[PDB]
Amino acid sequence: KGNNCLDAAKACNLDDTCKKYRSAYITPCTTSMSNEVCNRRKCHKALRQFFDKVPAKHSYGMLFCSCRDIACTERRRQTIVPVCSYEERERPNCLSLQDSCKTNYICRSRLADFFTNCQPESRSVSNCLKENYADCLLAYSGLIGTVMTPNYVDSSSLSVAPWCDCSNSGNDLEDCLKFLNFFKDNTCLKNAIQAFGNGS
Amino acid sequence: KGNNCLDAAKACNLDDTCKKYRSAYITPCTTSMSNEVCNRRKCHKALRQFFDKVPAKHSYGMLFCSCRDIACTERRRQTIVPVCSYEERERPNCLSLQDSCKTNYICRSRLADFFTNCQPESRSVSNCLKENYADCLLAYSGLIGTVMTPNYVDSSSLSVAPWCDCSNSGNDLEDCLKFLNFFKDNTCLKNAIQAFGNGS
Amino acid sequence: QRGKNRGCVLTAIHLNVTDLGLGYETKEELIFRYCSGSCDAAETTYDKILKNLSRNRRLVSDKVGQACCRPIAFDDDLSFLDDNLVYHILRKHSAKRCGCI
Amino acid sequence: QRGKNRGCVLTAIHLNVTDLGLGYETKEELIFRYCSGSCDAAETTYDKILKNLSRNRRLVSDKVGQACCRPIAFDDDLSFLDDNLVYHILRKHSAKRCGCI
Ligand SMILES: O=S(=O)(O)OC[C@H]1O[C@@](COS(=O)(=O)O)(O[C@H]2O[C@H](COS(=O)(=O)O)[C@@H](OS(=O)(=O)O)[C@H](OS(=O)(=O)O)[C@H]2OS(=O)(=O)O)[C@@H](OS(=O)(=O)O)[C@@H]1OS(=O)(=O)O
Ligand SMILES: O=S(=O)(O)OC[C@H]1O[C@@](COS(=O)(=O)O)(O[C@H]2O[C@H](COS(=O)(=O)O)[C@@H](OS(=O)(=O)O)[C@H](OS(=O)(=O)O)[C@H]2OS(=O)(=O)O)[C@@H](OS(=O)(=O)O)[C@@H]1OS(=O)(=O)O
Repeated sequence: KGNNCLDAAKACNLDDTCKKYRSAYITPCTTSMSNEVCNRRKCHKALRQFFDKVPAKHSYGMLFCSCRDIACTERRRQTIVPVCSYEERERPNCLSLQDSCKTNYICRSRLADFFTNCQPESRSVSNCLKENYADCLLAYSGLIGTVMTPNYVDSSSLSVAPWCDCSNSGNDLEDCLKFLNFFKDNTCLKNAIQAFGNGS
Repeated sequence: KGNNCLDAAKACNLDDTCKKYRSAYITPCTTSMSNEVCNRRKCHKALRQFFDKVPAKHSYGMLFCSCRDIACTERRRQTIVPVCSYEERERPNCLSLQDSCKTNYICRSRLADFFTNCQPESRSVSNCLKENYADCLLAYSGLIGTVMTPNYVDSSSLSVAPWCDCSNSGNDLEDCLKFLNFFKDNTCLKNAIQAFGNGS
Repeated sequence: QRGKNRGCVLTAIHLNVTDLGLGYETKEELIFRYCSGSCDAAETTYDKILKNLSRNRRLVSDKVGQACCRPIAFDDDLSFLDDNLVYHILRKHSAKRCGCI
Repeated sequence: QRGKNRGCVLTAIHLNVTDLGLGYETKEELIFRYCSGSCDAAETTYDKILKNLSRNRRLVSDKVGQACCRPIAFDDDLSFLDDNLVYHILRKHSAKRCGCI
C-alpha cells in the first residue's frame, strides 16, 4: 500500500516549488554545528519560508496527512525535523515561552491567530468558534519556525504541543495548563486536521 | 625556400616562453583605442618585457635575422610593430628626444649602454671599441620600448634610427647629427647584427 | 545561426530514489533529467580546428575529441526521508539546461 | 583511486597555421594540442546516475549522455604575421590539460 504521507512527499518532490523549499529547510535543519545538533535559528527561518512560500496543498499534505500505521505517523512527525527545530535539552515553562513569543513580531502575530482561529466551540457543527478550518490550519502551521514551534506528541493521535510544560508555575498553573491544553486537547484543531486528511 | 625571419618566428611559436611573450606584446601593440592606433605605453611595456624575459636566442632571431629579399626585410621591420611603437605623426628633434629619454631611469640607462657598447673603433677587428657584439646587441635591443625605440629604416640595409630628426637644431645641429648618425651609420652595430645573422 | 546542435536536448524520467543506485534505502521518488543528442557542429575555435583537421585529413580519423551534450546547469536539490527516518539531500544530480561542451 | 579515466590524454601535433582552416593566409606555424580518450568511469553524481540507470535497464540504451574527454585548460595565445603583413592572435585554440566533462 504505502501511505498518505509518502504520497505527499512524492507530490512535493515532483513540484518545482515544494521540492526546492523542502531541500532549503532540510539542509540547515540537518547540518550540525560545533557542539550543537543544528543551527536552530537557520532551521526555523527555512521552516517559516517553507510554509509561507509553498502553496498549502503541498505544504499541508506533508504536515497534515492522515495515517493508519506507525510507519506513517513517524514520517509525519519528522516533517519539521523535530530533533533540531522542536526538542531542547530542557522544557521551559509555557508561560515563559509565551512571553518570549510575544516579544517577537512574527511569533506574537501567529500565536494570536492560533488562539483566535482554533478556538473550539462545542455548539458548532465544525466545532470551531470562527467556523473555518482553513484559518485554523494556517494559524497552526504558522507557528512552525517560531519559539512556539508545535509538533505531534502522541503517536496514536493528532495531539500537538509546543516544547514547554507547566512545571514550576506557582500561582499561574491554571493559566499555564489552559495555554498548554489549548494545543493538546483542541477539538477545533483536530477536526481541521482530520478534515484536510479526508480531502475537503 | 622561405627566410631566416620566418624560421625565427617558427622557433618562437614552438617555444613556450617566446610564444607567450610575443602574443603578450602583439596584443596591446595591435589593439586600437578611441582616436588612436594603439596604447603606445602598454605596447612599449610589453616590448620591454619581451626582450627582458625571453632568452636572446629567440628574441634576437626575430629582430636580427638576415635577409636576401624584400619579403624577409619587411617581416623583420614589423617585428616591433612600428605603426604603434615607433612611428608618430611628427618627428621630434633627436636632442629633445634624448632629453626625454634621460628623465627616465630605464631609457637613460639603456641609452648609455648603447653609446658605450656600440661605440665603433675603426682600428679594431670587430670594429667595436668595447669589442663585444653581445653587449652592443643587448644595448640596442634594450632601447626597444623606450622613447628611443629604434627600427630599421632602409629596406636595402641594416640601417637603424630612432623616431626623430635634426630639423630646427639651431646651434646644436652638429651634436644632433652626431647623435642620429651613431644609429644610422654605425659599423660596430652593423657588424654585430651581421654576426648574429651568420650564426656566431 | 538558427541554433547549431538543436538536437542536444533535455529528457525527463520519473524514478524511485532507489533506482539511482547511490546507496539509499527509501520509498521516495524524483524526476531525473539528463542531456543527450549530437554535437557535430563546431561552436568554438578549438572545435572548428578539430573538425577542419578531420576534413583536410591532418587528423587520420573522424569525430576525435568531439564535444558532447552535457548539463550546463543543474536542477535544485532534492531531499527525502529514508527507511530509518534519516534525511538526505541530493545535489547536482539532475540537469536543468543542456549544451555541447 | 589510482585515477579514473587515465586514458583521457593530451596529444600534440605540429601544423601550419593554414591547416587550421580558420581563414588565415600566412606561412607561420604552431603546435596544436587536443584532448582524446575514453570517459567510461563515472566521476560525478550525475554520471554515476547515468551509468547505474544503464546497468539496471531503466535507460533502454548504453553510453547515453556520457561525459567526454575535453580541454579543462588552454595553451597561451599564439600570434603570427600574415602574408599581407597583418598580425593576428589565436586564443583558446589549443589544450593545456584534459578531463572528462
Ligand atoms: O515582513 S515581515 O515583518 O512579515 O517579516 C518577514 C520578512 O522578513 C524576513 C526577510 O528575510 S530575508 O528575505 O532573508 O532578507 O525576515 C527578517 O525578519 C524576520 C522577522 O522579524 S520581525 O522583527 O519579527 O519583523 C526575522 O525573523 S525572526 O528573527 O523574527 O525569527 C528574520 O531573522 S532571521 O534571518 O530568521 O534570523 C529577518 O531576516 S533578516 O535578518 O532580514 O535576513 C523574511 O522572514 S523570514 O524568512 O521568516 O525570516 C520575510 O521576507 S519575505 O520577503 O516576506 O519572505
Ligand atoms: O626594476 S627596474 O627599475 O629595472 O624596473 C623594471 C621593473 O619595474 C616594472 C614593474 O612592472 S610590473 O611587473 O607590471 O608590476 O615596471 C615599472 O617600472 C618601470 C620603470 O620605471 S622607472 O621609474 O624607470 O624605474 C615603468 O616603465 S616606464 O614608465 O619607465 O617606461 C613601468 O611603467 S609602465 O607600467 O610601463 O607604465 C612600471 O610599471 S608599474 O607602474 O609598476 O606597473 C617592470 O618593468 S616593465 O615591465 O618594463 O615596465 C620591471 O619589473 S620586473 O619584475 O623586473 O619585470
